[PDB]
Amino acid sequence: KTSIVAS
Repeated sequence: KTSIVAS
Protein backbone atom coordinates (compact mmCIF):
# COMPACT_ATOMS: atom_id res chain seq x y z
CA LYS A 1 0.00 0.00 0.00
CA THR A 2 0.89 3.70 -0.67
CA SER A 3 2.28 5.93 2.18
CA ILE A 4 0.33 8.87 3.31
CA VAL A 5 2.48 12.10 3.07
CA ALA A 6 2.83 14.50 6.11
CA SER A 7 0.13 17.31 6.04
